[PDB]
Amino acid sequence: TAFLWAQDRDGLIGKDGHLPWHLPDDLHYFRAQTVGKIMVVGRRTYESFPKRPLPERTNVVLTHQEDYQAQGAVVVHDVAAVFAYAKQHPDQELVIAGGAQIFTAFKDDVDTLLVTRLAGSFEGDTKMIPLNWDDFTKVSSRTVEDTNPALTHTYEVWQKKA
Ligand SMILES: CN(Cc1cnc2nc(N)nc(N)c2n1)c1ccc(C(=O)N[C@@H](CCC(=O)O)C(=O)O)cc1
Repeated sequence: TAFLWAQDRDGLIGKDGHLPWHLPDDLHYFRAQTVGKIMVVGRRTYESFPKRPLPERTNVVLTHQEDYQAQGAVVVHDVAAVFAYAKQHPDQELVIAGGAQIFTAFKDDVDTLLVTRLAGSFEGDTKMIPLNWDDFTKVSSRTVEDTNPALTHTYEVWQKKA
């Protein structure tokens, strides 16, 4: 279990399913935090991708529908199902990308929280759920600037105390 999402100083994490801004640098970190491991995306995030299914790593789609289809991607509709699939692979980890509906499902199972805090402000309707940052600690933090000042991003890594 590993949370992973990108937000700005306002807390927004997307807009109409697709992102409002464009941070190509963050896309390079997503490919490294997915290839080799198991990717977990919902239905709104699955269609948000341009090329589907996503190669280089396993695809795990979770929705409340029982009539979906995808040649190459895995279609599941049970929390225990996604857990049994992750337990079967000891050399893989469960990465939660989104959307917010999927994050609510894996709320009682998360120790590492990866998030990218930006600097420029943006407008949108998609926001991040209310999490508790008092029972966590930051051990890793790398600031990365981009060509513009509004496209600045900082990779933060929070972890549970015990
Ligand atoms: C909309 N979306 C979801 C998305 C976008 N930004 C994020 N940013 C962070 N920090 N974390 C996430 N989970 C995240 N998820 C996307 C958009 C593009 C690709 C994508 O093309 N990924 C390629 C990147 C390859 C390339 O750069 O060409 C990969 O192989 O993973 C994936 C998810």
